[PDB]
Amino acid sequence: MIQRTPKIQVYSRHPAENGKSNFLNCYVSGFHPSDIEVDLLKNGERIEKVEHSDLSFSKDWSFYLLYYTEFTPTEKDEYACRVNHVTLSQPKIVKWDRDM
Amino acid sequence: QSVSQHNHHVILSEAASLELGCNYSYGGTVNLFWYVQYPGQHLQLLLKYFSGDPLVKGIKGFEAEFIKSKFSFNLRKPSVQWSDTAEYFCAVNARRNTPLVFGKGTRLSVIANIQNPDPAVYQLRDSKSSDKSVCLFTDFDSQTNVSQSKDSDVYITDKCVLDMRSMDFKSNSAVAWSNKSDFACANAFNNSDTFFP
Amino acid sequence: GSHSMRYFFTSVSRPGRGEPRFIAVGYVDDTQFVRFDSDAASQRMEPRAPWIEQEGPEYWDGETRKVKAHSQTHRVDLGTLRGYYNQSEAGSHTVQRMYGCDVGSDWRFLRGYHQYAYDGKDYIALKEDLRSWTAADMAAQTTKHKWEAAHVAEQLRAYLEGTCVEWLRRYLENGKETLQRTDAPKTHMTHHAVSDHEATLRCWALSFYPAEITLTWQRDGEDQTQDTELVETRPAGDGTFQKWAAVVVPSGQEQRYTCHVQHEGLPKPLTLRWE
Amino acid sequence: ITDQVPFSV
Amino acid sequence: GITQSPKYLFRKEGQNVTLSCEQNLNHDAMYWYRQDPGQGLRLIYYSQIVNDFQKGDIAEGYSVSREKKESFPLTVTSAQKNPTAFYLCASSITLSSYNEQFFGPGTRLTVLEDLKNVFPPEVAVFEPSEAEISHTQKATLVCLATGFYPDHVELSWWVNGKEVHSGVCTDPQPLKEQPALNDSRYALSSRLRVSATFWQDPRNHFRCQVQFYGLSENDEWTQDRAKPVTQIVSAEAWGRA
Repeated sequence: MIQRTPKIQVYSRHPAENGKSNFLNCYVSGFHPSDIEVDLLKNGERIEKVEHSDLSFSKDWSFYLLYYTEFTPTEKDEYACRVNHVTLSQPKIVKWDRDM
Repeated sequence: QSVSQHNHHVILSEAASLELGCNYSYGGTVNLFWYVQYPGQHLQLLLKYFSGDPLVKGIKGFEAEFIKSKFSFNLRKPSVQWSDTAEYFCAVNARRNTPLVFGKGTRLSVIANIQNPDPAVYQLRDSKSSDKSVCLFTDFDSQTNVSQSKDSDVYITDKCVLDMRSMDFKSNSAVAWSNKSDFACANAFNNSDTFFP
Repeated sequence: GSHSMRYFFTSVSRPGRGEPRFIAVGYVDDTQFVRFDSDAASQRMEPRAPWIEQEGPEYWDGETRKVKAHSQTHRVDLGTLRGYYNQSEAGSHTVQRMYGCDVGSDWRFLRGYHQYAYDGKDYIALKEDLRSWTAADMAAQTTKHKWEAAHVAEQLRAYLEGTCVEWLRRYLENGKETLQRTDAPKTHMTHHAVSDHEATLRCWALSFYPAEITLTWQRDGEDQTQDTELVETRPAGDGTFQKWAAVVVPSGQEQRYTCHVQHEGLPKPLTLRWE
Repeated sequence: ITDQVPFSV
Repeated sequence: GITQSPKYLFRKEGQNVTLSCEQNLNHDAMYWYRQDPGQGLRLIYYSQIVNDFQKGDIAEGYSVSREKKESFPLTVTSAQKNPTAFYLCASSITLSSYNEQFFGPGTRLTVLEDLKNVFPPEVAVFEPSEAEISHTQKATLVCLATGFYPDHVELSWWVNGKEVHSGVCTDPQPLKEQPALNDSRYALSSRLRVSATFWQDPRNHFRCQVQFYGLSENDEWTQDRAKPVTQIVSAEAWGRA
């Protein structure tokens, strides 16, 4: 039984501007098995309406998924992605860096 | 989704051309089949359209033409043999994870060609030497009708076509027997030139 | 240039809890156009691209019945493979299947493939000749012998070289305004000082299609991969993709480093430099 | 379109 | 290949029967048909893979199960009230259009109300006549099976230990010994035509074999005569110079 830790990327669909509608994406990839839990957080609390893509996999059979939600960034609000997987001893938090 | 075979019974003389029609109602991509069931045998595949040439040649000189525009898979053979007498089934599959659909079938009867008819009635004795005998009306023309018995104490079978393949000789025959007293082979087939020994 | 249609199937056994979870997805190049999810309420294959909306209801009936038949086979395979590997009846396992066809720039057949995996590792796959199989272990040799004796490769070859190519050409024609498009990457660079002597130069590529792209850093015209960080190409969520490559350079020498972007949508290779 | 029902392993 | 229930079998009004069907062809898909005269093959049940079956067109009154890959048993309940029916089993690699179906031998299932009138046949061979031998240089042997009920027989000719098909024709259907009765016994005739030279050889050994399908060892017999079980009745003949 092979197990792969997911790779996590949190980012917006478009370049972020305060007061402009956008989409917050959390991309998980390269993991196995497909059982995974992903949440998008706003100031530490989970966002309710979070959609996700249909499960697919790569050439090495590792899975990937895209979680996304509509949002409007501000100067104060901090966003992050919370991912739990059988290869993680504890849930992993990845914050959205607004200036990469 | 249905498969239509128009003629349900075809009677042909030997060496004549065969043409069995088949149409289907499905409108997408299909695979097509012809099954033959010889008398006393199991249903078996005659030919099939896998892919490629619409004119699909098969065993025993059979050929089918897949006309995609007209939704037909007619089966043809230029010269029918007597051994082609069987039931033929058209079948079409629709590639929708649905079971293969068969037509209602077409029974093919090939009139046997008797080259040298020599009609006669013979008496055959039991091999166990029980003084029991039967009458055999054989070697008559294929256009001669063997009428049924007109008395329940007399038994007359239908006409029967055998083929001695080693000699290329086909002949008709019918058997009659009765447990009566006045029953004789000269009076057995009187219900239907014939040689009487 | 070249094009491809691919279908992905995943089945995950839930021992005791019920029937396996089943997810199927179809792609033309980098675009998903259909999906099926056994946990969805519709229990039907569903559209995911605007150009597949042109298909009539008989299309979605046939696709639904065929994709459900895939999950039936996988359900039995999960039980069969558990016996081949002498595994417990309570453990959850995974079956993955992928097949499709590639065509060249002239839309002629290029290659086909049909691959199978158990628990994330290769199990069996069709060879490029579309006539023989590659078994990954001893348990898969049993499947190989079973599939060779049944001439399974002949049926798959008819789909891959035929039906697969014919419908890929149809999809490219029906969705030429989006499938045959090329979105050139919109690029930019960012600068952030790591320490008093280091600086981070991040080369960005946004909103491009298709996903295939190349980002390379050069020191003085020669390629450099010493301190070059490169992340996986990621989807933006609108049909386009994103990608960046970063390097840590000594503060004061940023004018030497250059970022080179190669993409199908660019008539010329882009060159990026921080002043 | 998808292929038809595959053969079991 | 495919092996199913015997070619003939009967049931009682109120009794259920189970028709077996087995194949060692490693096929996933199996099928059950009823071949009605004039309607062709009509699908009863089909199973694309183990543990999965779906109703056909005439599934009413029937029941199936697919617990093993090899077996697809069809049970005919008492609600199915056809006095006679012919059932066909088939299998294919998958349900895919590229896979043709392979059919079993078939099974005719009749409704026999009273087993009292079941009788095995009596077989006799009738030797060719010298008149035909002199007139046509050929020799016709006639086999006659009489006094059997129901009309569940299978006649074959054997020459020097080998089953022969050339020069053989058998009546397509038996005739009634008492044609006015509904439970009349049946009779069946067959012919084997052979050259006069072949018949006139004393070494040549001819045999007519009739396979009769009647009661089984699991049945119950409470009559005076012998139990009319499934058996083979034969009659021989040798050449005469």
